[PDB]
Amino acid sequence: NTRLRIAIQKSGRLSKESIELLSECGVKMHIHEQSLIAFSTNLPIDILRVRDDDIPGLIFDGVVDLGIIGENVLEENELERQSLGENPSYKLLKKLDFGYCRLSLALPQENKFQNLKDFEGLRIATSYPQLLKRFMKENGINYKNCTLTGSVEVAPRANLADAICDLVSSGATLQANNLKEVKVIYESRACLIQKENALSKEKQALVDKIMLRVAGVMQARESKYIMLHAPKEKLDKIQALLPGVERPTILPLAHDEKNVALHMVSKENLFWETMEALKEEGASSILVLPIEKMLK
Amino acid sequence: NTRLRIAIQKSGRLSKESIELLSECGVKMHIHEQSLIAFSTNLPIDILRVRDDDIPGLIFDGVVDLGIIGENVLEENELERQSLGENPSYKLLKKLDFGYCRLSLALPQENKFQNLKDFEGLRIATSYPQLLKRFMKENGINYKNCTLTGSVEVAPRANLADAICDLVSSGATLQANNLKEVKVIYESRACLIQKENALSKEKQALVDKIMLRVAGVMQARESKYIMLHAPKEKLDKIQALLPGVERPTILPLAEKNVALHMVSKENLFWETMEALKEEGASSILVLPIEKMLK
Amino acid sequence: NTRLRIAIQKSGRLSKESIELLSECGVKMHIHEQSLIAFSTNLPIDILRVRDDDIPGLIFDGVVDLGIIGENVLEENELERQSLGENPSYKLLKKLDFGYCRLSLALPQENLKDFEGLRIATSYPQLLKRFMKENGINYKNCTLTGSVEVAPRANLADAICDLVSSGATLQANNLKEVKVIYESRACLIQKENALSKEKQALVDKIMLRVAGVMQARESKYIMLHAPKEKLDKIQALLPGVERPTILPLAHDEKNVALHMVSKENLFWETMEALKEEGASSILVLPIEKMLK
Amino acid sequence: NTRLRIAIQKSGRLSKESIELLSECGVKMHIHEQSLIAFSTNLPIDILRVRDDDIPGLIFDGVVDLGIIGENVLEENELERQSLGENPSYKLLKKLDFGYCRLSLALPQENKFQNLKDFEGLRIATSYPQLLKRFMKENGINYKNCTLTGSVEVAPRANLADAICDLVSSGATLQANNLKEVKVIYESRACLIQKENALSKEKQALVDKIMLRVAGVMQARESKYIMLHAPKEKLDKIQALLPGVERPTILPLDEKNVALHMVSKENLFWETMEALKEEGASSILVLPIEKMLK
Amino acid sequence: NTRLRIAIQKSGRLSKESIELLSECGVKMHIHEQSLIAFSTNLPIDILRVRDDDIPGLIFDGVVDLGIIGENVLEENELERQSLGENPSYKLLKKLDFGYCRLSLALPQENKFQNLKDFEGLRIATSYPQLLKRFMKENGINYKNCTLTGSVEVAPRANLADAICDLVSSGATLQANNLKEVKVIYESRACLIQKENALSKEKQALVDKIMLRVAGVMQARESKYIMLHAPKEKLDKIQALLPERPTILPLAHDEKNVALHMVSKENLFWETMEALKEEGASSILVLPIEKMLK
Amino acid sequence: TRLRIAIQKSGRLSKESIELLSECGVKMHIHEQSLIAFSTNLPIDILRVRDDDIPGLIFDGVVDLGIIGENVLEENELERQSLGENPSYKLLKKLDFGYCRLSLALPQENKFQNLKDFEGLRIATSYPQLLKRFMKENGINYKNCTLTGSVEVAPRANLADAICDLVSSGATLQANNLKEVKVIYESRACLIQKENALSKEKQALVDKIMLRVAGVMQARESKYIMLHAPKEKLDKIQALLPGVERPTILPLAHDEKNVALHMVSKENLFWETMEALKEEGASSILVLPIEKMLK
Ligand SMILES: Nc1ncnc2c1ncn2[C@@H]1O[C@H](COP(=O)(O)OP(=O)(O)OP(=O)(O)O)[C@@H](O)[C@H]1O
Ligand SMILES: Nc1ncnc2c1ncn2[C@@H]1O[C@H](COP(=O)(O)OP(=O)(O)OP(=O)(O)O)[C@@H](O)[C@H]1O
Ligand SMILES: Nc1ncnc2c1ncn2[C@@H]1O[C@H](COP(=O)(O)OP(=O)(O)OP(=O)(O)O)[C@@H](O)[C@H]1O
Ligand SMILES: Nc1ncnc2c1ncn2[C@@H]1O[C@H](COP(=O)(O)OP(=O)(O)OP(=O)(O)O)[C@@H](O)[C@H]1O
Ligand SMILES: Nc1ncnc2c1ncn2[C@@H]1O[C@H](COP(=O)(O)OP(=O)(O)OP(=O)(O)O)[C@@H](O)[C@H]1O
Ligand SMILES: Nc1ncnc2c1ncn2[C@@H]1O[C@H](COP(=O)(O)OP(=O)(O)OP(=O)(O)O)[C@@H](O)[C@H]1O
Ligand SMILES: [Mg+2]
Ligand SMILES: [Mg+2]
Ligand SMILES: [Mg+2]
Ligand SMILES: [Mg+2]
Ligand SMILES: [Mg+2]
Ligand SMILES: [Mg+2]
Repeated sequence: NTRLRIAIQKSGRLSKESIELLSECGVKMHIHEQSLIAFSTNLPIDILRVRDDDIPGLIFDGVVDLGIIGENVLEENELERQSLGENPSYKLLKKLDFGYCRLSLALPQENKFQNLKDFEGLRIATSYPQLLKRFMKENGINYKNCTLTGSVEVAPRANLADAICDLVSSGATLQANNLKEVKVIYESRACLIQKENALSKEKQALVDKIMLRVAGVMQARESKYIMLHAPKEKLDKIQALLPGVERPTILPLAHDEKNVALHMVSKENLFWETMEALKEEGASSILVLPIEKMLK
Repeated sequence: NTRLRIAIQKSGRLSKESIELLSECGVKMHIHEQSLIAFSTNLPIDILRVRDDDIPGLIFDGVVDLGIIGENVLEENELERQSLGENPSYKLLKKLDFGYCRLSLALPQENKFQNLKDFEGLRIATSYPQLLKRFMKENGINYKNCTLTGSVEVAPRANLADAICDLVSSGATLQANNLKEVKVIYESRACLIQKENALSKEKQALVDKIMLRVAGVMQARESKYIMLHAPKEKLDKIQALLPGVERPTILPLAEKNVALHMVSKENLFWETMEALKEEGASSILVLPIEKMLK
Repeated sequence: NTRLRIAIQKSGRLSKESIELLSECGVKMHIHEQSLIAFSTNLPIDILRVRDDDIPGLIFDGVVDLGIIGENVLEENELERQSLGENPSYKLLKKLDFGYCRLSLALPQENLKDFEGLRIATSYPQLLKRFMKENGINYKNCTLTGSVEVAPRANLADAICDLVSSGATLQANNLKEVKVIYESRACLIQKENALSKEKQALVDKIMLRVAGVMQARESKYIMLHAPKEKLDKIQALLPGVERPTILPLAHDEKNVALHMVSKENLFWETMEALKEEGASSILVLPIEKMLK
Repeated sequence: NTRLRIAIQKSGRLSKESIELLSECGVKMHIHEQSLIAFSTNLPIDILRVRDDDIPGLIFDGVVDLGIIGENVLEENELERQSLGENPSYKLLKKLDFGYCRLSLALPQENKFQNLKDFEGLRIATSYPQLLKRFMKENGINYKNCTLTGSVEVAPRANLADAICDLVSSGATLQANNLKEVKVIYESRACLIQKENALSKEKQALVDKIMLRVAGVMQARESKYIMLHAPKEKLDKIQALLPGVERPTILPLDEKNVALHMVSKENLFWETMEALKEEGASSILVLPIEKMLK
Repeated sequence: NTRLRIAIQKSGRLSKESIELLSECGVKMHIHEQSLIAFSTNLPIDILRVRDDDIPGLIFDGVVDLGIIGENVLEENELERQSLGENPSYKLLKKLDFGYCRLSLALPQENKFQNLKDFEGLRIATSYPQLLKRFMKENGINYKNCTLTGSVEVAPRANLADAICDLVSSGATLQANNLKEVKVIYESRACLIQKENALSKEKQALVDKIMLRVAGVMQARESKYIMLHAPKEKLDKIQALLPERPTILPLAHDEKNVALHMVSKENLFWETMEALKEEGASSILVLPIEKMLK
Repeated sequence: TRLRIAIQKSGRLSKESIELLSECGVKMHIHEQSLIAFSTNLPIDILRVRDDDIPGLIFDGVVDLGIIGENVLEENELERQSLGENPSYKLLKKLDFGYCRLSLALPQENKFQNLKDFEGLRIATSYPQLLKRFMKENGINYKNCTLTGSVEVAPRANLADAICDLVSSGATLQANNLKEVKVIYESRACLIQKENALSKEKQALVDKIMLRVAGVMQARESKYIMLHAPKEKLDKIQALLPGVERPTILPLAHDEKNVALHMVSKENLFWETMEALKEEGASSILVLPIEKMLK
C-alpha cells in the first residue's frame, strides 16, 4: 500500500502514551480496543496494534515502516537474532519521554550482598537472557541462566534459581516475593524506530514531517517559558545554570541600572534545585510558565 | 421563585462539560449524583439535572429559564411539536464548544452507494424521524420511515429497514453491525438556550452577566498566547496565517527579523505551525490562557 | 426467514435475566455486547437486542415473534397507541419471575382525594391517567422522561408517580411513597398474527421449558416426619404438585415419613406451622429441573 | 523438599477455574494476586503461579510435579522441543472440564473458500506454528508460515499474511477484523499433567488421592439425582433414555405406575426431559449433587 | 418504639454476611448503601447500620436490642470500659459462622523466635491494647504498649515498635512488610449479642423466633443429605465415621448391602468420604440442604 | 538521621499530601500495600498511617513532621489535655486542601431560631471535644452521644435529637432528612512539626522544604496577568489587583492614552475582579497559569 505503517503496543504500559503521542502529532484516528488496525482519517497512515514482543521483528523484516517499542525489548530481540547468525538492522529515530524502566538483579531479602562477585556461579532467572548475558560478560561473571517468560519473581522461593534479573519501576512485586533490588544493569525507555530499507520519497517526507512534530511535542512538555531578574554582573552564571533552546532575550529594567530582565525558554524542566541555585546567584522574581506547543 | 433555573443533562455525554462550564463561569455548587437539583451557594441559581430529552420541552413551556442541550435533540423536539400544531419557541443564546456529533445515513457494507438518489424508496430506521424527514424533503427523496428509539444499527441485519440514519462520532458500532457511513445529514453541538417569555429585569441581568462569562471561558479555551520570530519581509503573510484577537505586538530583536507577540482567535494546529515555518517564522511558542476578556 | 425472532432488552434491568431464562431453556448462543443480533447455534432462533421501549411496538407491528418486556412499558405503550387511534394487540404468554417493580404516587415528606387538582409528574402518563380516571380524581399531568423525583423540590409538580423497588431515590429527594397504583413484572409476549405451524410448535416447546424453569426455582423437595394423627393438617399446610409419598418408619408406629414437592417456596412461617402441628426432621432440598 | 508442587496460570483464562478445582478438591490456600507461590494450609502442597507458556517446560524438566495447562500450549511446546532434537515427556492425568477452545483457519470475509486446497501457497499467520505445521503436513498442503505472538487477526488487513490460524471460542475478534472462520484444525481443553520421573511413594499417593477427588468433583458437576413417575408398561424405554451410574431404584406408588429414583451419568437436557414425557413419564425432578464417590 | 432494633456494620468485612443472615431468617428489607436505617417490611424490626466500633457500646448502653459484632471488637471494648470503672454487660446469643480471624503476635522475619519470653521488654504495636494486655498479664510478660489504630504492620520497619499484635486471616500484609506470624493470642468470629436489660414480652418472643431461624440457617449451611451403599457387615464402622439415626433401606436383588440415608451434623470433607470408601461404602452422594428444622 | 513525615495512608488527604511532597521535589515510589516510602533523592521517610494517629505521633516526638486535618489535630489535642497530658507541637503551615466544616444539624422538620434551641438536647458526634468546647464557650448545656461514624443515623434512630458532623457537600444530610443549621468549626489540612528541637541538619532540610511548600501553594494561586489600562485609571486598576511585586508598565506603540500592564497577582483572578477591571476601563485582559515561582 501507499500508506505508512506504524506498529504500536495493543495493550500494556506503552499503549496509552504511544497513541497520545501520535494524536498530539496531529494523527487523527478512531481506536476501538477490539480493532487491531486503526486507519488515520486525515493522514495516509495505518496504526497496527500488536504485541510489543513482535515490533522489533516486524521492523527488522521491513514489514512495517515505523515502530514504538521499549529499548529493552528492542535490544533483547536484536541480540537474540544476532546470536542466530542474522543481521537485524533498523534506524533509531528518537528516544522518547515515556516507558522508563530498569532491568535489575535481585536477591532474597535474607541474602548478604556486598558486590557483583556475589553472583558468581548463581542460577539467575530472567525474561531477558540476552541483556543479562551481555552485562555478565562485560563484568566477567559466570552464572547459570534460567529463562522464564513471566512470573520471574517466583524463581527463588520455588528453588528455580538463586536470583533474578527482572524489570522494575515501582518495586512492589519484589517486596511481595521477599526479594530486594541489588544492582541496576540496564535502563530503558520507549523509542521510535524505522526499518532499514529506504522508503519511497513520499513516505519518507511524511516521516520527516512527523518527526518534526514529535520533537516539538516532546520539547513542549519539557521546556518552560522563564522570566526573571538578574544582576548584570551575574548573567553568565545564570545562563550556565539554565541552558536554553535559543539565546535569552535581555531587557533593561526602567528604574534599575544594576539589573536586567531575562526572558528565555529552558531546554529542560526547572526543578527546585535550579530555582534555588538561580536565587543563590542573585536572580529574583523567577517565573516559570507552561508551554503548550512549540517549533524552533 | 426568585432564583434562576438552568436545566442540564443529569448523566450522559453533555453532563460533565455542562457542569464544568457553569463552574468555570463562577457558579459554585455541590453536585452529588443522586441529587437532581443543585443550589448554587454564591449565586441565585438552581441547576436542575434532568434527562436531555425533556430539556427542550421544559424551555418551550417556560418552566425553566435556561437549558444546555444538543442541537439535534432541540430541533428534533421543536419539529415534532410543530407537526402536532404547536408553536414552540425559544432564544438561542450561544452555540457551545462541546457535544460535537453528527447524524449520518448508513448502509450495509455490501451495498453500492453512488449518490443520495440510491436512497429513493428505501426503508430508513432512525431515532430522529423529524430531522431525517426535513433533510429528505429538502433533497426531494422519497423513503419509508422506521422509528426506533435505540439500537438503530440492528435494523438492516434484522430486516426492519434497508438503511439507517444514526448519531455517530467514533464509527465503532457501525463496523460491528456490518454498516458503513455514507452521508452526513446534520452536524450538531451543544447549545445554551433560553425560554421565550421575558424574564424579570434582575434575572435577565444575571443571564447577561453569565453570558459574558460563557464567551470569555470559551475564548480562553480556544485562544493561545503566541510568541515567534518573523522576518520583517513576511509579516503580512504571517498575520494572515494566524488571525488574532487584536493587532500583534511587534518588538525589535537584538536586524532583518522581529519578535511577534499575539493572541490567536483560534487554536493552533500543526498545519498552521508548519505554514508559519514555511513563511520563514522561527522559535514559535504557544502558551495556554486561563482567562480572558477583551 | 424461517427462524424465530425474539426481542429482549440490550442492556438494563431485564437484560441479564432475559438471557439467563433463554439459556436455561436450552437456547445456546454467544452474545457480544456490541452485537445487536445473536443467532442460536442449536435452535432456529434469532435474539434481537433492542431498547426496551421499542419491544412492544415491534410486537404490535408483527415484526418480531416474541418479546420479553416489563408490563409497565408494555401497557404504557399499548395505551399510548390506542390514544392515537391505533389498535395494538398481542398475546400474553407468561408473566415471569423477575423485573418486579411498582408504580407509586409519592408526596413531599412534610405533607387519594388529597391528590385532587395536584400537578403530578411521571414518565408513565397513560398508566397514571387510567388509574386516576378509574378513581375519579382530576389532576394536572406533567410528563418527564427521567429524573422524576426532582419535580416537587423544583416546583415542576406537587407530586410524582414513579417506578420504585428499593425506595432510595425517594428518601434522597425528601419524598415518601403514599399509594401503589400499579405492580409490574417482566412478561413474555407474542405477536397477534398466527405463526407458521413449525414456528408455533417451537414456541410451544419453549413455553413448556419456561414453565419448568420457573417452577424449579419456586418448588422444593421436602422430607419430614409427621404423626399419623396430624397428617391431614400437615398436608393442608403444604400444597404439593402431586400427592405426598407416605413411608412407614422402622420401629416407630405412631409416625410416618412424608416426601413431597411443594408448589411454592417454603418460608419460615410454614416451617414453624409444620413444627407446631407436630412435624419433625424437616428437610428442604433445592430442585434444579422439573417437568410435571 | 517434601511438598508437592503444582504449576497453574497466574492470571488468564485458566486461572480462576484452576484455583476453583483445587479448592473444590479440598486444597485450602490463601492466594494474594501479588504472591507467586501459595502454600496449602491443610495439605503438603505448593501452588506455583506462573505464565502458562512455561508450564509445559517446567513439567518436561521435572522441576514441578503437576501442572494445569491448555492442551494447545502443551502440544505446541512439546512439538517445538522435539523439533530442537529434545525428547520432552510427561503423563497426562486428566482432561478437564474447562478451557475449551479451538484453533481454526480463517480468511477475509470476501474470500471464496471451497476446500482446504484453497490454502495452497498462502501466507498464514499464527501463534501456534507447530500445531499448524503438523496439520498442514498431515493434509499435504504447502504454505508460508508467519509467526505472531499476539494480535494475529491484524495480519490480513495489514498484509502480513493471506490468512490466519488462531484460537477462538466466541468469534468476536474475527468479525471485528473482517475475517470468517473456515476450518477447525485443533480442539483444546485444560489438562492436568504430571512430570515423567517417578515421585516418592508418599507424593504419588497424595497425587492418587487428589486425582480421585478431581474425578469426583467433575462427575458431581455432570451427574444429577433424578426422581420421576413412570408407567410400568413404558419402563424399559424410559431407562434406555436415561443411562445411570447404577441401576435405578424402583418404588411402588397407583397400580399402573412406579416411582423411579436414579443418578444420571450425564446432565439432563430439555430434549431428554421431553423424550421422557413423550414416553409417559411424569413428575420429573432433577436435583443437584454437590459431591459424589462411586 | 415498639420495633426491635438491630445494629450491624454499615460497610466492612461483616456487612454482607450480616445482611444475608437476616435476609435468610426471613427479614425482608430494602438496603441502600446511602440509607443508615432500614425498616423491615414484613416484621417489626429496624436495622441500624453503624460503624462496628460502636456496636458494643450501643448494646452496653441498652440503646439497641441486638447487635452483630466481631468478638475481638466486643471484648476489646468491654475491657476498655471496665478499665474506666464501668460495668458493661450483655447477653451472648450465638457465635456465628463468619467473621473468622485471629489476633497474632508478629516479629521481623530476621528475628529468632524461640518462646513467648522473647517478647519480654519489647515495644509492641497494636490496635487491640486491652486484648494484648490481658494475654500478656495472664502469661507473666512485661512489655511496652504502642497503640496504633491502623497500618499496624509499619511499626517495626518505622522503629515505632519491636513487634506487633495484629489481626490476620491471609498473611499477605505481614509478608509485604517483612514480618512473620509467631503466636496466635486470640481467635475471633462474629457474634449475635443482646442488651442486658429485659425486653418486653413481645420483643423477647420475636428474638426467640429469630434465634431458632438463625440456628436453622446455620445448620442448613453445614448439614448435608447423604445417600450411600454400605455392606451390612460394615454398617457399625460406617455410622461411627458419620455423626439423627440413619434410615436403612434394603437394596432390591442385593442381599449383602443396604442403602443408607443420613443427614450429617457437620459438612463432609474428602477425608470422611475417603474413609467411608476404605470401609467398603460405595455410591456416596452428598446433596445440599436449603432449609431445615429439627 | 532521615527525616520522618507522617501522612494519611488512604482517605481524603492521602492524594494531595503525596502530591504536595512530590511537587516539593521529594521523589519516592509509593505502593498502596507499602506503609513506608523512602525518598530516593532526599533523606526523608514517609510513614503512611491512619490520620487518627498522626497528632499522637507528633505529640510523642516519634515522627518529625505530619500532615493532618485541623479538626483531628485539635480533637486529639483536647482529648489528651482532658486526661491531664500536655501535648504540644509546632504549626508550620495551613495548607490549601482538606477544607471542611463541623456543623450542628437538625431534622428538616425542626424549627430552629437560635443556638438556645439546642439547650438540653442529645447531640451525636465523632468530635466530642470540639463540640464540648464550642458548647461551653456559648454556655449551652447538652447531652453528648459519641459515634465514631454513620453520625447522621442518630436522629431517625432516636440515638440523639441532633448531630454535630463533618460536611463539605450536604449530600448525606439531605439523604437522612437533616438540615445544616450552625457551623461550629472550620478546618483544613495543616503541616505540623514535633515540639522537641531537631538536629541542625534535619531542621535545615525542613526549612528548605517549607520554602518549597510556600512556593508550590503560591504558584497554584498566583497568575501572570497582561492587560491594557488607560493611564488615567492606572491607580484604581492596581488597587483592584494586589501583586507579588510592582507591575511592569510598558508603552503601547500605536496608542498614547493607554499602557500595557504585566504583573503577577497575589491571589487568583475571579470573574468579579475581571469585570471590575473592565468597568475601570481595562481591556485585553489575559490571565496565564504559573507552574513554579520564587520571589
Ligand atoms: N513501570 C513501568 N513504567 C513504564 N514503562 C514500563 C514499566 N514497566 C515496563 N515498561 C516498559 O513497557 C514495556 C511493555 O510492558 P508490558 O508489561 O505492557 O509488556 P508485556 O507484558 O510484554 O505486554 P504484551 O506482550 O502483551 O504487549 C516493557 O517492555 C518496558 O519497556
Ligand atoms: N460522540 C459524542 N460526543 C459528544 N457529544 C455527543 C456524542 N454523541 C452524541 N452527543 C450529544 O450528546 C447528547 C446526549 O447523548 P447521550 O448518549 O448522553 O444521552 P442519551 O443517549 O439521550 O441518553 P438519555 O436520554 O438516557 O440521557 C446527544 O443528543 C448529542 O447532542
Ligand atoms: N427498580 C426498578 N426501577 C425501574 N425499573 C425496573 C426496576 N426493577 C425492574 N424494572 C423493570 O426494568 C425495566 C427497564 O428498566 P431499565 O432502567 O433497564 O430500562 P430503561 O430505563 O428504559 O433504559 P433503556 O431505555 O436504555 O432500555 C422497567 O421498564 C421495569 O419493567
Ligand atoms: N477464547 C479463547 N482465546 C484464547 N485462549 C483461550 C480461549 N478460551 C480458552 N482459552 C485457553 O486459555 C489458555 C490461556 O489463555 P490466556 O489468553 O489467558 O493466556 P495468554 O494469552 O497466553 O496469557 P499469559 O501469557 O499471560 O498466561 C489458552 O492457551 C487456551 O488453552
Ligand atoms: N482479615 C481481617 N482483618 C480485620 N478484621 C477482620 C478480618 N477478618 C474478619 N474480620 C472482622 O471484621 C471486623 C472489622 O471489619 P472491617 O475491617 O471491615 O471494619 P473496620 O476496619 O473496623 O472498619 P470500620 O471501623 O470503619 O467499621 C474485625 O473487627 C473482625 O471481627
Ligand atoms: N467532606 C469531608 N468529610 C470528612 N472529612 C473531610 C472532608 N473533606 C476533607 N476532610 C478531611 O479529611 C480528613 C480525613 O478524612 P477521611 O474520611 O478520609 O478519614 P477517616 O474517615 O477518618 O479515615 P481513616 O481514619 O481510616 O484515615 C478529615 O478528618 C478531614 O480533616
Ligand atoms: Mg511482551
Ligand atoms: Mg436522551
Ligand atoms: Mg427504556
Ligand atoms: Mg501465554
Ligand atoms: Mg473498627
Ligand atoms: Mg480517621
